Amino acid sequence: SIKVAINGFGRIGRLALRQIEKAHGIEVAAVNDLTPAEMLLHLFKYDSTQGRFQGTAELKDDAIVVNGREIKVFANPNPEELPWGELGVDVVLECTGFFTNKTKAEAHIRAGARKVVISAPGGNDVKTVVYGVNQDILDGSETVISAASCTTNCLAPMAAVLQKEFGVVEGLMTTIHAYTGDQNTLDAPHRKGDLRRARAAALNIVPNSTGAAKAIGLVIPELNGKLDGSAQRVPVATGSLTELVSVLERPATKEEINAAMKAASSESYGYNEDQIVSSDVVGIEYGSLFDATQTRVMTVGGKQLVKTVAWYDNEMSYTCQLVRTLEYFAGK
Amino acid sequence: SIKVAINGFGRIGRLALRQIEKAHGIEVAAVNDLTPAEMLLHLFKYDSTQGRFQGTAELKDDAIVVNGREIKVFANPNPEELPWGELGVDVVLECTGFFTNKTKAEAHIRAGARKVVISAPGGNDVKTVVYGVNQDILDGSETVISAASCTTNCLAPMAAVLQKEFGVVEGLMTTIHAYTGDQNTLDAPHRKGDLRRARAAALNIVPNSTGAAKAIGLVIPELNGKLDGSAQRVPVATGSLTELVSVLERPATKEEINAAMKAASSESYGYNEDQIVSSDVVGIEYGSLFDATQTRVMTVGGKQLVKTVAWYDNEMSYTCQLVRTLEYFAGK
Amino acid sequence: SIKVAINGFGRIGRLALRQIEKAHGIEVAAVNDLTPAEMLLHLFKYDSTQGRFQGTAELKDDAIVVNGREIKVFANPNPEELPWGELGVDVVLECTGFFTNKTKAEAHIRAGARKVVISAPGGNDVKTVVYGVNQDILDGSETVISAASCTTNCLAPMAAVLQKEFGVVEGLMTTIHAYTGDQNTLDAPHRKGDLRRARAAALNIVPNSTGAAKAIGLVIPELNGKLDGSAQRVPVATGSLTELVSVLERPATKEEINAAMKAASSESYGYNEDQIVSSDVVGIEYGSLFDATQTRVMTVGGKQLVKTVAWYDNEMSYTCQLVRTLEYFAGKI
Amino acid sequence: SIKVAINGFGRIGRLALRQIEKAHGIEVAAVNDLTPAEMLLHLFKYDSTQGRFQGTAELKDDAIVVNGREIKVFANPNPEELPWGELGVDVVLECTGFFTNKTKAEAHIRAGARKVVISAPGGNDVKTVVYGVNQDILDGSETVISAASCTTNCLAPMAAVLQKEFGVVEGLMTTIHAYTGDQNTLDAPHRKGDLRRARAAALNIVPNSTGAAKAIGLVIPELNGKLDGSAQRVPVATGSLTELVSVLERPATKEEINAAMKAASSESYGYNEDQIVSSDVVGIEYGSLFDATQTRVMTVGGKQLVKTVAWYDNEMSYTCQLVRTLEYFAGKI
Ligand SMILES: NC(=O)c1ccc[n+]([C@@H]2O[C@H](COP(=O)([O-])OP(=O)(O)OC[C@H]3O[C@@H](n4cnc5c(N)ncnc54)[C@H](O)[C@@H]3O)[C@@H](O)[C@H]2O)c1
Ligand SMILES: NC(=O)c1ccc[n+]([C@@H]2O[C@H](COP(=O)([O-])OP(=O)(O)OC[C@H]3O[C@@H](n4cnc5c(N)ncnc54)[C@H](O)[C@@H]3O)[C@@H](O)[C@H]2O)c1
Ligand SMILES: NC(=O)c1ccc[n+]([C@@H]2O[C@H](COP(=O)([O-])OP(=O)(O)OC[C@H]3O[C@@H](n4cnc5c(N)ncnc54)[C@H](O)[C@@H]3O)[C@@H](O)[C@H]2O)c1
Ligand SMILES: NC(=O)c1ccc[n+]([C@@H]2O[C@H](COP(=O)([O-])OP(=O)(O)OC[C@H]3O[C@@H](n4cnc5c(N)ncnc54)[C@H](O)[C@@H]3O)[C@@H](O)[C@H]2O)c1
Repeated sequence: SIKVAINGFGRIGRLALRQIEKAHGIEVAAVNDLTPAEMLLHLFKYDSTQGRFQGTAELKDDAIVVNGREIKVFANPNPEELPWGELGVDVVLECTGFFTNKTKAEAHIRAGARKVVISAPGGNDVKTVVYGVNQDILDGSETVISAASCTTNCLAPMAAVLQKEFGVVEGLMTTIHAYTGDQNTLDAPHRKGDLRRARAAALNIVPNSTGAAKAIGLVIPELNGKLDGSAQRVPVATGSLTELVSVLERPATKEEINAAMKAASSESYGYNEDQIVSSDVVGIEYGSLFDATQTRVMTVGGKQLVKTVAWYDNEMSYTCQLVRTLEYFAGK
Repeated sequence: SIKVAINGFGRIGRLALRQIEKAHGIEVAAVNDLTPAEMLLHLFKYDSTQGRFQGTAELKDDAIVVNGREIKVFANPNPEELPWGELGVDVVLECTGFFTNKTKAEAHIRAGARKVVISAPGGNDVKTVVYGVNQDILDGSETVISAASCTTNCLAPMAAVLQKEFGVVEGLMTTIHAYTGDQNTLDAPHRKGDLRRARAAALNIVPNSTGAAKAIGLVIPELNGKLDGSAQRVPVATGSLTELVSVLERPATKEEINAAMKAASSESYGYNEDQIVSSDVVGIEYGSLFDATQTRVMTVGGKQLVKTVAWYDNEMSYTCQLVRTLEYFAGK
Repeated sequence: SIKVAINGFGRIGRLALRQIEKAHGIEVAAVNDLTPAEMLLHLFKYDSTQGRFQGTAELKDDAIVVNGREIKVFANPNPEELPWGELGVDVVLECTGFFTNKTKAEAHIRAGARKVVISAPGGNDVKTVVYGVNQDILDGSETVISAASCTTNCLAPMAAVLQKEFGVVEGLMTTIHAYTGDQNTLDAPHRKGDLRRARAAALNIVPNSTGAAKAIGLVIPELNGKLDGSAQRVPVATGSLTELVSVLERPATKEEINAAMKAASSESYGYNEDQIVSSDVVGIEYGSLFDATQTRVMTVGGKQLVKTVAWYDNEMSYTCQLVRTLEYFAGKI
Repeated sequence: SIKVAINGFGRIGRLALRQIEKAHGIEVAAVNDLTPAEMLLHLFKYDSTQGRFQGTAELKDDAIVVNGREIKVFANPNPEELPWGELGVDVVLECTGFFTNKTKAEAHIRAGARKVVISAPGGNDVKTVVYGVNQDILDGSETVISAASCTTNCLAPMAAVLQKEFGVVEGLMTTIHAYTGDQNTLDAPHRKGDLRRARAAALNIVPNSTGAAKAIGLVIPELNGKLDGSAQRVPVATGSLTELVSVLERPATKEEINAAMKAASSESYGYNEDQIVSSDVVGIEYGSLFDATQTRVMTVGGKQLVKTVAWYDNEMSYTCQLVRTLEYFAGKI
């Protein structure tokens, strides 16, 4: 089995272990964070939005035993000092949020791993993959890659269909996004100087910037420079949606758009016709779930403006995309 | 001394009484609801989002005493039976949500009131007023008028400035809206058959339809048929924003758009440049609060798509617009 | 199979259908509510706190198809007129909240059903059962019984162990309880005149009365008149805990109380030693989950005051208790 | 002209400045935190639970101007490098949460400040004052004192009335408490190793320990060893209540208790008879607000168990008590 280490046992890291535990041929040999093993085990077993872990998890000296198999636990904030070489670690899932570019992420390779997947945008100099859209750009010679953002994994399959079947002149994106741990619990100073993320997460609609639309060219080259957008964090603990308002190169109807999305559906890109809300998306394994009920095509004097909306669980949808990308990568 | 009756002592009705108490030339002679006076007084004094009433409020038999002055209390679900003639009520604020067209609202005229203002869209059979945009369409001979919806009062001043300064080809609106009482507390059947308002209000992003953009022609005739949009209810108990993505007739910059909004700012239309969030808008008295920090102009190959955003407290912003429209109307 | 009808396809009614679907020998033949079948199907499939239904659910004409089996759907607010006799309904789960005494619940018997279980306190004149505590009082000749409240199913197994092993002089209960559908979404008039349930559910700590402790005598007769208590509704959509502060008849230690609770553990009464919070209880199938980490026995000059705490998902814990009582009841007749 | 410096411009620090701006004879000369002045001004002006600041607030060169008066701003995480001596700081309000004992708080003294008031429990070797209960223990010669915790300021006036009017044998406290910043936004590792504060603050009922009842002896010596309790954090951003279940030394009625609380009510200890909920308490200036509607006296064979409940805005109630203690203390230095 390919051996994986998870650096950062947070929301994405812990769910990544859940998904990898359900996979065969790949196993997690070690996890690293800033806390003792008892804290990590408790958070792995009990989850406020994703439910209890469906499996066995017990504590040992400096390890957790998951489904009968031992996983080493480390608490070292500097990746260069981790024993990845000693443990034969092939791929590191970098999920701390503090090593989100190539030079920082390479500390893992100096620690003895062969490859690193960043669970976030990683810059314009590393390949960036949304599984189901462009995973084929990988050939295994890359040392550091990126699985993009949760929002990019939601937007990209929707935008890819619009570009291929109708063509895109331009588009503005709005993601209505669950609050995350980078927002404060209550009004307090923020480490990055962000005056809006400084505010109480569960009390506010919080405008915030996102690069998912601007950087879309890394996933869909033909859309480079055609999209921008922003985000609104709102008080749901997980579950999000992405709206895209676009000008297309050809006329379209709501029925034509919806039919194209369904034709492109896959394990990564679901198609929905029910009148769902965000909680219905919690825990889904699609990276993106197009919502045909929200498609709108407005025609005013022959000029068309199109709205398309797709849901995503920013935690579990992205985690499943990250693990799919990891598995595809690990075979090269 | 124009005498007012409030039919429906809910969120809008109770806040309207707060505002009318601070107003000159208008006084509330009576309120009506489905509940005893003790319940109405308690809800007037204590408010979970708008704070405690800053004034005196005591109970008398079949009456409440507000700031030393008597207001009669009735509990009659049949408006046709209310004693508006014997009390001499000049204007009724119809705020129950159950009498939102001319034929139903005229029950107050048969009951002896002289005028009715509906605190919601009232159908195309009724003049619809956003104060600060089109109040001049009132000549005073109208019997029943409408103050539009909260979203309309937010959108109209923003769209009016864009139309005046640049011209609008078309636009799609997305309002990220506080949950309201027409949503269920927990998943349960919904009276109107709405599968999304059936869901727990405080747990979900809930897509829902709205006519604010569709009906904008009633307030700004030159924009008739050029705007559409929809809503997303999110878990804040009050406070909302409206995004408009539009194609304009002339080139624009972020600085030009913001300067025009600031020049037009007023008591009905505020202008903001701080990094605010939704809780900062709770209790504001603007009908709409333009947010210059969210203005975006995207240009791709000479083609432009424009994003503008305005905040509004769907409760208090609309209530102040309703009272402004009431005062203007009563002067004719 | 025993054929069951659910009157009131609400939180308890819909989750009861999920649990009965997993049970053998008992089947839900019909559900009734105030709404069209498409609305009921959608709410059965999608649930904001309990997750998507793990099964198949499709629509037919005045029926829903669940796991390949048809369930007729009705929309009649008056239970007298439901076709329970025509459908051979043995037991009706009365979950509307509007027929919570014996004479009202008997509308289902006049409609052709043989038996009724009320999913709430049903008054002092009907047998009231917490499964795992007093289900043995059912001999099958009863027509209308009650499965008590969610809080009673949480309190009763905990209080029973205290009574048997230490004896209870008196106790005051405080249940910290998730908000429910009887609270308004925002500040608004309340149908029952309750000034505190009138307030926005997800914004407030809301004091409210509860009869679970006062009525405990119906489940544990030896505790009749020895308990009272109250509730605090808080902004979690489901998941609750019950604290009991009691004076015992004999000295106790934290370890002795915890050992007694674990010894009494079962499928209805779980035992927990982890540092859990309310979200960890969402969806559990225990009727009550004792939390050994919160036990406190205080001694001041030989005088002892004891705190014991149990968790419960007021929706799913109670629903499973309701179905367990339904299954035991249907076995007797 | 008492000059105050606020170390830690958090929830308590920012509200403390709001209240001191309304106080005569005392003024804030400087504030210190870990962040640039622009962030601090923004958080002072805009507040998600306490509303916008009712006053003027603008930015200047490494300072904020509040109501026309400039307040220097510092960003030094080491307290004993601060220029308190150069600025003439008389009293430092220590509100960081990182210097909550005499040894750490004395960094402000070595930095040239005369006095320090810790906005939290400060250890058994620092005088602890709940204003309105025991401020008379201060004689002005102390260098480091404590204003206790928010829960202590809520419990103490209530327990003092019960002790004076009836006498207390023992009592167990349960505080239903707003979530605070020491809880994580979402499930994540927690710096102090607390498995329950590690969990999502706004999604959970979270059991947690508190020392308010055990340490009550520092404020009311006659109750030393007589009280204990714990806390339950719930998803309200501010606003809390404290329940006390106590055994009293003489018989009592709810009417007697409520009358005694009402007679003792003051600016520090309010009395309420309306059916309020937690949002009604946000921003109040009482340190504790007794709720007579929740008083319960249970009698079982002559044995009595008493429940009394008091509200408090854990932020603003405590801040007002802190400023009251500061004014009394400063009048003696
Ligand atoms: N949460 C989402 O919806 C989401 C979606 C897609 C991507 N991401 C990305 O995943 C990453 C993690 O986000 P998250 O939401 O899981 O955040 P989180 O804070 O829940 O997880 C971060 C974890 O890393 C640990 N950590 C921090 N510094 C460390 C260090 N030097 N060494 C070891 N461990 C360290 C922390 O203790 C924490 O457990 C970020 O890059 C984020 O942008 C998050
Ligand atoms: N809340 C908002 O954000 C908002 C904004 C703009 C407009 N509105 C509109 O204002 C109206 C009221 O909405 P709300 O949010 O105040 O709703 P609400 O439910 O808070 O208030 C409605 C009130 O009317 C009473 N009522 C119902 N039927 C009645 C009858 N037959 N006779 C007398 N009283 C009766 C109810 O008891 C309740 O107090 C609706 O038309 C709504 O669309 C609401
Ligand atoms: N939810 C809990 O935590 C909980 C726990 C234990 C017991 N209960 C009890 O269960 C019962 C239902 O509570 P719930 O939480 O499911 O409430 P709910 O409002 O979710 O469900 C009630 C359902 O009954 C329907 N209904 C109402 N009147 C009707 C009528 N005349 N005919 C047919 N259908 C009708 C409603 O449409 C609704 O779907 C109540 O007695 C409640 O006290 C609830
Ligand atoms: N919030 C309440 O309900 C409450 C009530 C009573 C007492 N308290 C106590 O008050 C204190 C502050 O709590 P809070 O709720 O305001 O927390 P907070 O985190 O909101 O405030 C702490 C502030 O101190 C700053 N800070 C941290 N370390 C610092 C350092 N070394 N130097 C300078 N500034 C530093 C932080 O940036 C932050 O602005 C704690 O001791 C807490 O227990 C809180």
